[PDB]
Amino acid sequence: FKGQPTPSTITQITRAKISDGKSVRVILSEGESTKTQQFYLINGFFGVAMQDGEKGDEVTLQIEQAEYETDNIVTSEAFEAGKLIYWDNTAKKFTTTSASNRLVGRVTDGKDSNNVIWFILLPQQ
Amino acid sequence: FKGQPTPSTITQITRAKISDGKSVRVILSEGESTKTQQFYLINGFFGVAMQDGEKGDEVTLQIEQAEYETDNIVTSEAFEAGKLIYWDNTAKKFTTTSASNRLVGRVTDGKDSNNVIWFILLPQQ
Amino acid sequence: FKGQPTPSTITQITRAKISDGKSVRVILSEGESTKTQQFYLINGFFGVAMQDGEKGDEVTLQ
Amino acid sequence: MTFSSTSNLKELLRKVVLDVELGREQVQLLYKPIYDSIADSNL
Amino acid sequence: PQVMDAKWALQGNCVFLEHIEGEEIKFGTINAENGPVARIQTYATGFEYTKEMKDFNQTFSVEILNKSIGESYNALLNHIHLSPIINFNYKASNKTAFKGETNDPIWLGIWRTLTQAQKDTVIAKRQGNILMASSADQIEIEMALNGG
Amino acid sequence: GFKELIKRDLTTEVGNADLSKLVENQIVGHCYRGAFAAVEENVQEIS
Amino acid sequence: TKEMKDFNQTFSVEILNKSIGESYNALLNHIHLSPIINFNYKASNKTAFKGETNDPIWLGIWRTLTQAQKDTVIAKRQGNILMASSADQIEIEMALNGGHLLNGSMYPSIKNISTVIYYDGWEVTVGKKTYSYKGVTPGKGYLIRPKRGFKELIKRDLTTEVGNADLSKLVENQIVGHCYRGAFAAVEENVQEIS
Repeated sequence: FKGQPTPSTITQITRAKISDGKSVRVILSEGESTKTQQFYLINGFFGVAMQDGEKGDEVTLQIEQAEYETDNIVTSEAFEAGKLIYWDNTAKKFTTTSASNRLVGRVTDGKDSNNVIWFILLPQQ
Repeated sequence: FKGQPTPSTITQITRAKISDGKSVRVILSEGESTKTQQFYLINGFFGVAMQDGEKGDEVTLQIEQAEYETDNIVTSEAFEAGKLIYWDNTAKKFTTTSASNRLVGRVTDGKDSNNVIWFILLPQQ
Repeated sequence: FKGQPTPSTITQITRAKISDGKSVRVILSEGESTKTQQFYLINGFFGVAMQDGEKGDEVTLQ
Repeated sequence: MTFSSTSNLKELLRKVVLDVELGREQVQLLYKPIYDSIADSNL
Repeated sequence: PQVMDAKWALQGNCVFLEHIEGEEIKFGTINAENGPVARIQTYATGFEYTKEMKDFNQTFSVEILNKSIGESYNALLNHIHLSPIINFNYKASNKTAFKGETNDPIWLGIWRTLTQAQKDTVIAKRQGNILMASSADQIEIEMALNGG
Repeated sequence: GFKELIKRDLTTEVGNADLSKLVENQIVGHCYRGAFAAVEENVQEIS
Repeated sequence: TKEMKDFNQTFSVEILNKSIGESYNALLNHIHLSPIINFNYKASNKTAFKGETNDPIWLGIWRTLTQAQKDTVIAKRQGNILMASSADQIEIEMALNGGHLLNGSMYPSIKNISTVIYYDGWEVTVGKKTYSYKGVTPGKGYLIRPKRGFKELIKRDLTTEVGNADLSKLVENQIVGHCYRGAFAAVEENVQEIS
């Protein structure tokens, strides 16, 4: 209370873990927009955006490290099984070129006829 | 639907997550064989082979990032708790010496009398 | 209305034509005056003035 | 005041759905006349 | 309304792939199927005749115009409803060839052609219960539809 | 897959007439109709 | 996701269960019929297009299907069930019926064919990938002796079980269906046909 009838002492008990951390809330900047169930790199977090968004909006990126299906790849490169894939934020596409690109996963199922690949999202080192 | 009266458009509701990503399916090449519950590096994925698989077979690797028990260390080196543990694919044995070896885990229990160690499998970097 | 409980967005649907346009209202200047059923060039419009317009008055040109 | 001015404001206009056959064909089991079925949970 | 909205429906997808021992299961997917869209149109016409034509022309009268409205109206109807069928750019799937040329047949050998068409409309499930043709082929079609 | 849309079948209405010219009433017929057709229903036979 | 079950009114688990049954039923046809289609038949089990002739009606499959019946009675297979594609339904149904007079020759209806089944393939587009089971190739058929060399091994029919949710994310239970099933086939039961 505030109008407490008798003085008392509060003893806080500490705990560190607050949530399982499978997904992260992020705020979209001016140059950013999101479509549902598509990969994005927003504020250092790479994952599947679960909500549509616009400038200044707030969305949730799924970072479960699950196996993910996507064809948003540079079609020129061959995405064979086991090859690391990196996120080209300039092109907004997965590439095996590395260079300055962020490392985001490794291919589990190679490139099929329709440029589809299955990869395992890496844990955002 | 074949022979329907009228044309109909199929809107695919996109989703990204295909599987939980705890294990990966790989196909063995012409110089690869696997024994059940043993560590192998096949097609860029390092994990526990869940199947006895000869060349050309279909084998599953567990990549759960859980704790694992292995006797496949190089016995000359000293494995201590916390030391990063790497995989020498030429010798097919774990090793603390980084060199150009893949990083596969971190040791939780040091090298005991029988050269058995416990480690936590690191992600597929 | 003024006592509206909730905000409301007005959506004005446009229409271009306002009147049949057979006659145009005009204003008489100081140096102009009109007699009924006669021809005048008032404010760039030429037509039959259907009202006895004094200066500053209101008339209709057919 | 043409109708085309109010054509965009679909909320005002009556909505009637073009009823049509939609769905997917049922999948029948064809193999059974060819196959002798033996069922045992402990196989 | 001027335009009719499309029907909608949802369906699921799954495949039952093989499971080895770990083989992390591949989840399914849904999709939304939407029907077609149809709109109605306005067709109109008319006449404009001076009062002199009505009064001095004995033969002229409004019934001749009303009769012509009916003829041009019914003529529109079967055109509006059938001209999509005639004017469509048929693909190879929908085109069945003569299939019945053979050699030295009676021209009730269109029977071979109609038989092929019934076969093609049954291979694909669009079984056609009604035929449409020009009147020039009435005799051959009538022979085919009876005991040749 | 063949559906006929009928709102107003036909309506003939007589209208404007220039009395200044002694012109009789304009007569105009109009109708509101629609039709839906598809390729899923048809096979083109030749001869 | 839990939001999807609640807010999306059209969505319900019944659609997911319906697709499980459709995929399940379609795959049962695959296990039990694909051995017949996929098996590498030898010359003893293959009967060529014996009809051929020159200018026969397409019910000259009657000649080919007749020899296939003969080629099964020889070697004592005695095929009873015919499996073909749905494309050949019209021609096969003609031959199995009382085919009309042709050049003065009255061809009797084929008998001792208890059942004819037209196994077309099956296909579904799940995610960004298409999965399909091949049907009988058009222009082919298989006389089958049933239930003797063909045995269906059923350990578990089907078990859909709702599993690992995530309370922290409000995602509903993962629903997983699985089977323990197999098939046994043979070459001693089948004779392939062409057209």
